[PDB]
Amino acid sequence: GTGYDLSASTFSPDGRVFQVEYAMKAVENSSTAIGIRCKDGVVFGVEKLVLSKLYEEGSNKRLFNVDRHVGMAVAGLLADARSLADIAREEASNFRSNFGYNIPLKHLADRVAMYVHAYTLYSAVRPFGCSFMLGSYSVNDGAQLYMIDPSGVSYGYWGCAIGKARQAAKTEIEKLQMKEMTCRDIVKEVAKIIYIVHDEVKDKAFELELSWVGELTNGRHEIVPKDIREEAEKYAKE
Amino acid sequence: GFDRHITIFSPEGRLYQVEYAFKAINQGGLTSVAVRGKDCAVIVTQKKVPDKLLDSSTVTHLFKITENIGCVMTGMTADSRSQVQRARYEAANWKYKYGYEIPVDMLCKRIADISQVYTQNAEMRPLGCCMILIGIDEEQGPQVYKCDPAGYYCGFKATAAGVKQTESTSFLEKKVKKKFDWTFEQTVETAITCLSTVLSIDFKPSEIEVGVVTVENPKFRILTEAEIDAHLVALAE
Amino acid sequence: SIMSYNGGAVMAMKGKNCVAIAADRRFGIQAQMVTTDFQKIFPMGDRLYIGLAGLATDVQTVAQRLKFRLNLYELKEGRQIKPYTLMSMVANLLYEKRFGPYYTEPVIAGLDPKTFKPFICSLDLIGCPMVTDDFVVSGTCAEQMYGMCESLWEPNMDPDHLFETISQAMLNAVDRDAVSGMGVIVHIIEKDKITTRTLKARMD
Amino acid sequence: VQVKEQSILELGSLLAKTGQAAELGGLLKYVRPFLNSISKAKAARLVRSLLDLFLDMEAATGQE
Amino acid sequence: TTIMAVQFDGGVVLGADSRTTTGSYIANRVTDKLTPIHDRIFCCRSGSAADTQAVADAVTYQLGFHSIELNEPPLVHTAASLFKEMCYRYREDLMAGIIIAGWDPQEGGQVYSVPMGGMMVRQSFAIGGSGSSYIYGYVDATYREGMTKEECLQFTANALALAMERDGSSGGVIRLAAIAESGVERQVLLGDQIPKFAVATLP
Amino acid sequence: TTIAGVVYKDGIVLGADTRATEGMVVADKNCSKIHFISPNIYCCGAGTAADTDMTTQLISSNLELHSLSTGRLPRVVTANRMLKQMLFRYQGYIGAALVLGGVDVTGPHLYSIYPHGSTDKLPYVTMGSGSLAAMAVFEDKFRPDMEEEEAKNLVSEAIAAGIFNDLGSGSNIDLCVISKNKLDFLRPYTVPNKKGTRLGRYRCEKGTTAVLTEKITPLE
Amino acid sequence: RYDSRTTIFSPEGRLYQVEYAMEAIGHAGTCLGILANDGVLLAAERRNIHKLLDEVFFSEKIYKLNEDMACSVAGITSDANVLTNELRLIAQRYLLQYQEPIPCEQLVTALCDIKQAYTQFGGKRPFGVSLLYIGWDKHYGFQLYQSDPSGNYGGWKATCIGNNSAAAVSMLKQDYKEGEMTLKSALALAIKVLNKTMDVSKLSAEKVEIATLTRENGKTVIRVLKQKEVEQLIKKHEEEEAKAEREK
Amino acid sequence: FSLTTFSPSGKLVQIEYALAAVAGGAPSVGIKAANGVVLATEKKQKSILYDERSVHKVEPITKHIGLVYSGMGPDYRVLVHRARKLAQQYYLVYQEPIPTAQLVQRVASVMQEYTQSGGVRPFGVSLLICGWNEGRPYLFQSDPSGAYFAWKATAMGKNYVNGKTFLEKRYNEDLELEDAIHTAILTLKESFEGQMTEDNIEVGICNEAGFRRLTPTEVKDYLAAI
Repeated sequence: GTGYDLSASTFSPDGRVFQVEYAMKAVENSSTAIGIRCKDGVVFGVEKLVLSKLYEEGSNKRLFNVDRHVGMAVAGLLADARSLADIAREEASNFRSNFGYNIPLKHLADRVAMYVHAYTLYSAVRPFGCSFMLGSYSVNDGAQLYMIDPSGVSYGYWGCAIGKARQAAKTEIEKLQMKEMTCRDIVKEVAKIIYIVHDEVKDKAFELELSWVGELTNGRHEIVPKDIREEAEKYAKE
Repeated sequence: GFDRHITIFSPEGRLYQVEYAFKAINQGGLTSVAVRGKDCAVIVTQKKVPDKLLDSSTVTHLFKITENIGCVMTGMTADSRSQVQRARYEAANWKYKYGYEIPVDMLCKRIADISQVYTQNAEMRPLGCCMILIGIDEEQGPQVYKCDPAGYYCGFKATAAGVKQTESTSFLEKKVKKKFDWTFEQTVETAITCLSTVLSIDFKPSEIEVGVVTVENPKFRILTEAEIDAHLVALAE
Repeated sequence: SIMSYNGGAVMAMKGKNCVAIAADRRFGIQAQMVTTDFQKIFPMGDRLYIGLAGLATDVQTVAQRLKFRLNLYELKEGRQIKPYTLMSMVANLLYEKRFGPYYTEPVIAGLDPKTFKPFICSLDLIGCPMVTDDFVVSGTCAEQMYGMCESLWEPNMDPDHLFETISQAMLNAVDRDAVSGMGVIVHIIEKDKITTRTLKARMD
Repeated sequence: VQVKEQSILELGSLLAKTGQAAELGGLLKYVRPFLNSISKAKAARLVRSLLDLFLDMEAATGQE
Repeated sequence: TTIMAVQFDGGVVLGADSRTTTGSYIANRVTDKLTPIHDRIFCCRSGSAADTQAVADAVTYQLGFHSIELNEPPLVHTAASLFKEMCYRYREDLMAGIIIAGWDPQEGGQVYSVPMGGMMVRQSFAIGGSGSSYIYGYVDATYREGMTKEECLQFTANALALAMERDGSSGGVIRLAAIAESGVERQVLLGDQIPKFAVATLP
Repeated sequence: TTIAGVVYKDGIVLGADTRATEGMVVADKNCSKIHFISPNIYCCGAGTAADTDMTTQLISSNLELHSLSTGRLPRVVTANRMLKQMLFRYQGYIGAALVLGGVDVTGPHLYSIYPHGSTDKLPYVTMGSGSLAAMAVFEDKFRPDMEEEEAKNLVSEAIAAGIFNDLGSGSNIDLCVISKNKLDFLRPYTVPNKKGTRLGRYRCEKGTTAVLTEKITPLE
Repeated sequence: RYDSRTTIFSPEGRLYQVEYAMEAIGHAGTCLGILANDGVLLAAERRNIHKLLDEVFFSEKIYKLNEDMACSVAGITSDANVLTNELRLIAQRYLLQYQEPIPCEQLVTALCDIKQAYTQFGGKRPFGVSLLYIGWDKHYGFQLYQSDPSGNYGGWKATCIGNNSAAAVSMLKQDYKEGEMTLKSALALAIKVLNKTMDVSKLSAEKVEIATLTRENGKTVIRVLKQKEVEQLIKKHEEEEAKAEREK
Repeated sequence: FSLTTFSPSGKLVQIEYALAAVAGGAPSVGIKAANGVVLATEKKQKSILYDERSVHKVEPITKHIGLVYSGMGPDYRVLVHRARKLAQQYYLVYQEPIPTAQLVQRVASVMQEYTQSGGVRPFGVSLLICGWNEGRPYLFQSDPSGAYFAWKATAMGKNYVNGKTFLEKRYNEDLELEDAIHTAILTLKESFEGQMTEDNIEVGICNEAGFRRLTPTEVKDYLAAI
């Protein structure tokens, strides 16, 4: 690159955007996450590195609630990730105010993705350094789960992972047999997969933030009850 | 310098930014073919799905811009989606401003003008996605057009775009030079065999996604697995 | 009412290869005359004049703005204004102020620079053009000019008789109206000359 | 108005088909006012075609 | 003019008069007041004809665009939300009563009302327009639950006929639109086909 | 002002009076109330004449630009949509009532436009102050799919009724007939009102009209 | 890093961009204005005289900008067009405001103010064009002004602005005589200096465009001398040259 | 900066590069004859896949103003769209002057939003304009930075030099009737590599009756007998 990798508005001689090619690297470097579409819902999961015990209980959580039924599990540069989560919340609120009801997940992912692409198109602004899964469930449309990379577009995922170790996670995700497994056993298995992924082999202790959405929660994307999913974390430990 | 870094004219008298942006379309690893016919216009692109954790239901590169116009994108998917959204907005806005539906040529002209504005100025950059949009137009038959990151909108009968676009264009040139009109079967079989000869994998009826617009049946039929399988069986016969 | 605030009465008529435009030369508030040499006929060219009727301030403002636009256009093009084009320009200028209109009713009287074809037109306050080939007028006593003209006009009239007819019509109309008068100015435009006459009118 | 030149072309074609020489020579000597009334290129090419068709068959080497 | 909607099992039926009044003169005796907002969603307009047409066309814009961007037919509730927003943000300028109805696979036959003011409400049946105020008792008394397609069609046709014959601003012909999963069928009742309750007052 | 239009078998016929009056005094006797838009569509004006002229000229220019950009014929539906958007943007401040007529690739169309922006597609349309008489004439003597000469006669009868039964309309009858392949303007199609000759030489010879002063400025 | 224009000083303290533009004004174009009693005239050199033009604009260098003045550019035509349009707009705006023709000095000051602004603030290029103006007013009579892209105009009475402007002004200084100068002798001087600064002797009337402003009876007439009158002037000059050369 | 910019000491380097790009390769000759003007150009599509009735090189900006261009067709569109809007605005303001040739000079002048406001990147197209609503024809050229040139005959292609040489040698002349289009096609022939045909060559004519883009039928008719 050298000369052409300075502003996203400058195309590469081969025709590539090296600003986004580098913004993907921050997501590749940051800690991982995972999301599996269970049979009747979507279960998230993300290990959070407690960089220092000075911090309180899990804060700056990689999970966020963008709307009543929609959840966002993000990885990468966390500040811009939070700003993007706010963009998503605003988008969902605006859609609910205009067209009523709840925002369909495919359209929400498409709109936030177009917004992200707007931030990589120009020169004055820089591409977002984050990649995130949006997961939602409803009775009408089942469970949907779309992953947005720092510059790319939403894609339908039965199961997806992002962050430090994408391939290591995806191997065991594809080993797991989704589409017939309930969100309970899926909540166990996602913790299992995160713990299979390295947590302390080169790093500190990790916190297991897990999220739910599904008919077992009648929509209403909420963080799984951590007190009762500590046993799921234990089963992962074994 | 910065002749090759910003959208400014080269001292040699060329524009290198758009010249680069065209190669961005080849980047991404995909190809797409469009064949106009005697009465219908059929397009087809390969569906490169790495790993099955994705949703093959939503990985597509063809979209309905309006009730009669169907588009296929080629290049970076983010810019492709942005331009598809822009084209849909233009179609709806045209239908609002003027009563009759937007002709495909006019839509391609507006998209090309947007891209030309992009290659003008220096704050923004051109979008690396070439769009082939087709549709039935009355008093015109089927119509196919291609808007490119530069702003040059044209393309007809047989046009292709992507990595191996030149070989496909050569084969389609041979076929069109062979003077015989394609019916709503020969057109599809021609497109299929063109793309298959370009990327010989014999095309299991799951890795391409074909869109069809006939005259007696308007609308952009994204042909289903069964229909593409039937066409493949009939062709390989 | 408001159009009759400052009075005014402008006439324009067509002869055989010649035109005529006349106007009262009275300026005053509702009831009193202030001056008897007010200008309501303005030459936009050698063979093209405009008459304005309405508030005196709007008369002057429209004349000035139109002269500005016309001078700019003449400088841009280099060829003289065609009277139809000038009428259209006046219409556009009036319509630019649709909701704050200059309370004037301009008329155009002139000859084509080459074909020497007589052209007389009138406009309303908004700017609707009323192009005819016999006569137009404007002002408070437009109905009086109509009543006089409909009997005193004859098609294909020599310039002398055209001047006689326009003078008679203007004099009788400004005699029968209450707000305009005290002097009539008339301009006869021929293919080579301009005849400017101040009629002997009842100064009361 | 150009139908007359179409008729001249038609007459020249029939004269060439039959093999006439004197009639074609007379027609060429007659159509000159119509030649000097139309596009120079079109009239010139009509003249060239008529002359070539006349010189084709009848070998009047003392007259051609 | 009068407009009315009824919801039945698996579809809806809309009835509108063809008259649009200006003062005391009949501007258009064959007015087409059943504007198709989408393929399976229809609008019934009342009040300022220009304002109704503008609102309906803008909503058709937004709804068609929204359906295309979803690759799915829009909801009647979504359409009614678009109308309520458009009417409510400009109620002080736009004075129009709108009856929305249609069919979508998500819920089925649905009917909503957005009168002047910009309020949305879901009803089994809806009624509006100048001539509506004269058939309230009839429509309330002679409406059953679980009425089928033909029952709703005939009942709405009767209600429109009486509203036309009573109100001075309503007259002309009747337009009916049956909306269901199969599609929309539009028919016109004219002249003798109008269901008439003759009033032969004795001498 | 009385304008009207009808959809005959092969296209549209538009007719109009030519009386443009200031208040209660006739100003123009040949005011052209039928305005060209595109070589296949015309439109008859009523109401504030200046607003009508400006609006119709703006629409004609925009539609000519649109047709040039598309390369195809324009469409009456597009002309209607443009007019309706423009008028409803101003909420009837544009006191222009229009009768649009045209021939498109999908068939002849005839629309009425109201100053507040209302539009509708009708087989026959009347507009203006004397619109009621022409509307009554259409209602009495209107027959669908009626030939060219009969439609011209019907429009002429309606316009004549408006002229002779509304004082603020008349002097002339302007007609336009448009079809898939014909655009024929007629201008004064019938003059049912002629000025009587002036009895006697009611003219003034020279020598009269005493002048205070005269200035002569000869030109080239 | 982003590109920024140069509207700045020098380590010494010079505006070398403006100076380079002003010097480039000398390159290309050739105009000269000579002021005389009862008439002030401009001469311009027709640079490109290719036989495939038609000369339908009637004027390329000389521009009529107002009833009482006329200018002549010697810069890049792109800037010259907009500058002439702005100049006419300024003059006509003054005419609207004061109902009186604009004095030439006020007009030139407005134009040079706009050029000074263009060289002063913002990332905008200086207007690379220098132009003369000839005019008549009520206060000073016939006036001639020369404005450079620096915006520092000057009130001249015999000057040139073209390529060999140095040679032309030297010729003007040598053969210029004030007071005695009249319109006809002013024309003779103008054609003589143009013949000097244009190497090819016997200048064709097509390669020279000249316009004279004269004061008729209470009215300013700006006549662009057409081909016949110009070549008759050329013939009279040629007679004078032959006589002077042979009499030695 | 955000205008026609990049002018060094006595140069317009960006404009000069723009002209180097407008060297182009579409010959696009133009001839001003006594009766009218002809703008002919070469449509040499890559392969037979492209179409010729789909896109055009000659555009009627108004009733009798026709326009042809040079390299950078994407810029030329935008330019012709702007030109149409400008001519329409002028016609709307000065209502009903049937303005084409008293408007051809004016539209060429209003071709200052053409280049004097370049738009960061200047336009890369030089365009010839033809008009005949004055009783006399007009052929003007506007280049990526200059202004109306008022040509009588020129070319703007890859071999525009020898094209113009051919025009002057074949004596563009002044008595030439309207059918100097033959000479225009000859001039193209010189800057053309192939058996030119009706769809291959696109030509518009603007005579006193108006402007018209000649259909392939007439273009082939003229190409016959060459």
